[PDB]
Amino acid sequence: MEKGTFQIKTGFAEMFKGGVIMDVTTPEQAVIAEEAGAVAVMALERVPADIRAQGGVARMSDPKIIKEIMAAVSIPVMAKVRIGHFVEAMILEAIGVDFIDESEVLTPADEEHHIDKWKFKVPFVCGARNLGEALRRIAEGAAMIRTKGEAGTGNVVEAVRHARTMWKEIRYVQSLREDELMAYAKEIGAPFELVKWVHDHGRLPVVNFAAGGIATPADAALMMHLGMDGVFVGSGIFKSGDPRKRARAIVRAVAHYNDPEVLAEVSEDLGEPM
Amino acid sequence: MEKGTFQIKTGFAEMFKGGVIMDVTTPEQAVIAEEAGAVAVMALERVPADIRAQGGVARMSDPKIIKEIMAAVSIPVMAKVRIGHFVEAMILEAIGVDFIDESEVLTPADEEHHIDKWKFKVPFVCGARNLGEALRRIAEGAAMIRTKGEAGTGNVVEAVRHARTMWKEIRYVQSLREDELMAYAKEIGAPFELVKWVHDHGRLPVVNFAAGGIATPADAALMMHLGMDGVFVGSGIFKSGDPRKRARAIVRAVAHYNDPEVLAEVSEDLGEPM
Amino acid sequence: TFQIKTGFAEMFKGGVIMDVTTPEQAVIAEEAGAVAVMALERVPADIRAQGGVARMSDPKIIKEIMAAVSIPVMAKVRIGHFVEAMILEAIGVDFIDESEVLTPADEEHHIDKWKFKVPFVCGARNLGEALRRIAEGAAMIRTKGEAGTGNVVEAVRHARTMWKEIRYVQSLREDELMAYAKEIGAPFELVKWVHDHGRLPVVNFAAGGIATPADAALMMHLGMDGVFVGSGIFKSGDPRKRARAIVRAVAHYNDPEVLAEVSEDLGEPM
Amino acid sequence: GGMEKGTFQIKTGFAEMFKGGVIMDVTTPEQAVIAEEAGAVAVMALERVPADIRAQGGVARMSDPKIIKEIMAAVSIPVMAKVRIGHFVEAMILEAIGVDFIDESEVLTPADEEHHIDKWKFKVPFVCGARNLGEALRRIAEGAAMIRTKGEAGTGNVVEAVRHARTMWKEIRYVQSLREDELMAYAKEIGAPFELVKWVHDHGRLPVVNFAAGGIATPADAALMMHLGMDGVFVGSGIFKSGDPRKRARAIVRAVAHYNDPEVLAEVSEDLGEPM
Amino acid sequence: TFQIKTGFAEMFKGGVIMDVTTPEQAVIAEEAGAVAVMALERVPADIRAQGGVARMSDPKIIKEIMAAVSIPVMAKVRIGHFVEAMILEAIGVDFIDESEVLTPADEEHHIDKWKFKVPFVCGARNLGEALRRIAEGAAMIRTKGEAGTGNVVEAVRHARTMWKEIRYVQSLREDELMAYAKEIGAPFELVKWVHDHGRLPVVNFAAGGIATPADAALMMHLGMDGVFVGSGIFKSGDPRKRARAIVRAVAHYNDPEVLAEVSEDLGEPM
Repeated sequence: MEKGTFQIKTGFAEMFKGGVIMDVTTPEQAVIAEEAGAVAVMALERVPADIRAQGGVARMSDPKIIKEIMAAVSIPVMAKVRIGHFVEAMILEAIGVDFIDESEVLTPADEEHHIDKWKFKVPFVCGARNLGEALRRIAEGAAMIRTKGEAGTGNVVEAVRHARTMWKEIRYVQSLREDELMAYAKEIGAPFELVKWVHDHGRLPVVNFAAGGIATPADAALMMHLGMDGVFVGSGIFKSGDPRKRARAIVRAVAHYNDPEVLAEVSEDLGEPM
Repeated sequence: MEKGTFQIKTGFAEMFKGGVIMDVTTPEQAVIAEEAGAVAVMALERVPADIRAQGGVARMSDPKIIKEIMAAVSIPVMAKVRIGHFVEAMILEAIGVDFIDESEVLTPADEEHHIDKWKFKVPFVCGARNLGEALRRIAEGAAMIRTKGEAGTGNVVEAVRHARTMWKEIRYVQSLREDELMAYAKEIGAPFELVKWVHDHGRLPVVNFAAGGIATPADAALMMHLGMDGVFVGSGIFKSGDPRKRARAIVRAVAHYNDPEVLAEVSEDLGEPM
Repeated sequence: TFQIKTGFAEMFKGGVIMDVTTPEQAVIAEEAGAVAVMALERVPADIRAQGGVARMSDPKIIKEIMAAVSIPVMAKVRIGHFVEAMILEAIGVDFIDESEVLTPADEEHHIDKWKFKVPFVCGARNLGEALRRIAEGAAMIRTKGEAGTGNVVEAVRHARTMWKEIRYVQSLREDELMAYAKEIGAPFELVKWVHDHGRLPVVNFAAGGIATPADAALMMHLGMDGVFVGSGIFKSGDPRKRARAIVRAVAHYNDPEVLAEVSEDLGEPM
Repeated sequence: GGMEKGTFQIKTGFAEMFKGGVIMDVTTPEQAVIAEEAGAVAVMALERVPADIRAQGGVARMSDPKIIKEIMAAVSIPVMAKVRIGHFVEAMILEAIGVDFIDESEVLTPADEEHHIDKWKFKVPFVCGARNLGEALRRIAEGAAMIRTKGEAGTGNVVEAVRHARTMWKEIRYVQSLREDELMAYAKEIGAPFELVKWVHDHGRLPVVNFAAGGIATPADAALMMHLGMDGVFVGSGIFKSGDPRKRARAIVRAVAHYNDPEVLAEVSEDLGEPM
Repeated sequence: TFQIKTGFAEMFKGGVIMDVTTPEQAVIAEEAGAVAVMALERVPADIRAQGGVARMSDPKIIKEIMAAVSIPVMAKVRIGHFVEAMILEAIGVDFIDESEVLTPADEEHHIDKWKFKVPFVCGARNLGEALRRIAEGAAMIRTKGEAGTGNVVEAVRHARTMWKEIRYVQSLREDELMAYAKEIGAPFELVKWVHDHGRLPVVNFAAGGIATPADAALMMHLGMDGVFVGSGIFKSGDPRKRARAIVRAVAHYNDPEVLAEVSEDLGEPM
């Protein structure tokens, strides 16, 4: 019998567990995010949600602005690339970003293929709405997963659906008989060997963050209760009264998601949401 | 032959029977409501109907606003949370609200699951359009039910439909043979054990209020004639000219719903509605 | 508060219940090792196939079978025919099968089984159906499988489906149970029970299409507590041999050697 | 950040001994002997012809161990037997009595319409049917040690076997031609296990022996399947009902062994009698 | 650069090719004036009508026919069955008919005829189909017509259609040829060839449903180069007479008097 092999890019995002990653468009916002306790920042030249709302094309940000943000903080810096645009990824890797987000929020560059992430040293985070999608991204080399949620609305409903769905399926796979795994793998279009891995471990092999629609500290804590490892939040934070306060509030809510007293405290006099 | 047991959050809203609960956005309005005779107030930082109209997301109100209202009156204070947002509920419970309304008027946070209300000490009120919905909410731990009615229109037609429907079904269940209960329970998607309870008692195990579209004293009294235990009325009272007058009028109409002389008196020179 | 009619079918675990139409077949079944027999005046599948109405069997025939063996005797009633059930209870049957194989007497309601002292077994194709029957008072469940074909495919589907759902329910978060219960039309309180125990509160047997020793053992591997087999055993050629073979296959379902042994020179099935 | 080492297996090395050969369905020891003397590389033991049972509207199951053992004692070449799809207990029995290969056959009445047998739980190797690459790889991922086209049963029409053989190969060669970054999309498209798709991309062939089956009625048909890239063929018991069982069986064996020799093919096709 | 397998069927122009199932029929066909015979062990139409699979005939029967006559002998193979073709070529047939009347062996691909020395005849219902077959290597084309009915209506449709399209292609502007080629799914280079010559590059025969002398002559008037006729000639009553009648009708297709003469007292057709 022949022995086949495959890999899983593990250990790259564990450092972010229990934390918040914040979108930032300027070095000033990056500084505020770091001071507020963000575990990493997502550098953006312009808010993708704003671009698509205007019917424009959202692409990789200019290296100039990404570098400026990298020079402003000490925490990890992530940046986005269009789905399938492996050259944009080559560029981000070259300038030294710590993580690349192959994001559906930017305008897809390839509507059939995602990036061959195994061809890169730099780790990637990819979006998913269910287990099948998550496992396909991981099979391609993804080192982190995040819910797709809903972009540009501030409505947490889809993030909740994706979080609950991914976990319902993970726990279901773990509960299935070994002889029932292939049929299920085919049903959800998930790579078989990874389905077997999930059956044996009862979790995803990589960190899984909530993203899209997280607008309040309550929303962030809700995602932690739903089994997510942390959350990504948008630049809306720096678009309301005291951005420093809401940013810190979300960081604290994620760190103490099971403490009602803390959650109530950080939610008080928080100002207008996005 | 094993024997199981289930619970029912009873005895929490009986103190509101025969009364009116008013939506309030400021301490000043809360004071007016209390002076008018309201049995409780519903604290809101902003009218959810207004937010939906603007296509925005309606969420739990800022604790600061809720606390200010709590400090202004002696009657019970309720507040709303989005459907399925159990963390918003954790927060409201922590700040000391007397009742939580898991409201469909706010933007649903979970389109598949409602809050596991048994995990809270604070009682919940939930909306329903029929018996099946009412019993599912009660099975989840609801301590009070209200019609969903129609919000932001001032049209009582849906509240009438919901009130009549719930009661037609309650009385029908009571009229059914014991051997016909399972088929009906399945038909309306209602928890079997609660259907049996309703069959034996001929009513819901918790207080059932009218809500959504009650704009005039006549509307309020109409709901009492249709078998409801009381009514919830919106902040529209504090904008329809001389809020104090219409507020007292509705309270008196509910208290004397079977007295045409009183109903005529309080309806006269009441001013523009909504 | 609610109840669950438990403790009535546990005695049948690991066993085979055989359909019998005569006292002679009943004796053969008992001698073969059957844990109980299902008395039938005529094979429902035959009647149904002939387009006729299949009902409760004549008490005379059931009594003759009861007097021929010492093991429990079951009999069938049409779905919703609670008077047929009153009659079977009165004559002393040990278990009643509210069977979909007989012609349904009520297309809307099943029997209010709580009104009887005698235990009932009901069929199910999934968890929702099983829990509804249990909520009505059923003390035992069986797969509906497929009747009158000898094809085990549906019994396999039902067995696997009920178990996939049971294990899924156990895996669900407590706050996700109501939505699921509503989805499969299952009594909420029983769903919570299954969530806490990871199994059905009553014995669950395979039935419908079990034609060979291999089929019977297969059902045990799929998590069933035993099997019901049709009167086809007394026609295939050697009744005593195939009957004993199925009994032994269930008792040794995890032993390939024994399974191979009892399957050899077994003549031809139904 | 590191790389967790994942592993998986492929049941290779079990069917190579059959390459370039013919496997024949036999219902009696006498036919088994004829098949072996004709040059068959293995025989498929059957108590009754599945196609006939199905046509008669009956249920086709695993054969009685008695008849399988009788066939095993009559020949020296490997003996295979069939089980219904998903019937792992029938498989446990065949393994126990010593069959050399198990055919999880769609020709028998499926026992599980949702799941195939967890073949990794067996020592004895399995051959499974497939109509395309996706199906073939799913069966291999489940542990299959050999694949065969499904073809068409009970008709003697080779058209479907041709379609399956050509389709599996078109897909295999296409996978090999694809860019590495285009493999996941294709794997998803055909419902094929991704790691095996990558394996096929690197090797340009199926990881296990692939035989033609279903509808192979004449020496010309058998040779055709070899030209289409198959490793051998499975033929039905129709050979024992034509006229000269020995001649017919020998003709197929020689046609497969010399599929690229027009003269041999013409020779063995002459005065061969009516098929089936 | 490309090729066209021309020059192989010209010898058959103005003639009749007859289906024969025995050496005796072959002799009758040759004596009647047939330019070639199509050897068949069994009538495909009969087999197909009986729901059976029609394949290449046994080499034994084909050889017996080859040894009985001096004129060319053709034989059929199933569509896409290139091994059957390898066999027919090996035994020395003069022409192979990749026939739709036999049961197709490949529903997607026809035989790569360029890989054979022996010429092939293929059927077609229109110009696109004819050109695709020719592009694959066909050295002769025939209408598909309708088999096993004796109804000439489809042969007429196919003959008229192929010619309407050929003359249309010749009438088209050079800049309109690509769009048309795409429209009828025809190889572009061959379309340009037809545009320049106003005919097919290979012999085109009528076939399928030619039952009477009048039918045969009709096909010649419609621009066909000759006709293929079924073995029905040897059953209608007097084989030698009807066979000779069809041969003479084709040779004198424009002579009403001869056509009337050979049609008289011809017994009854298929």
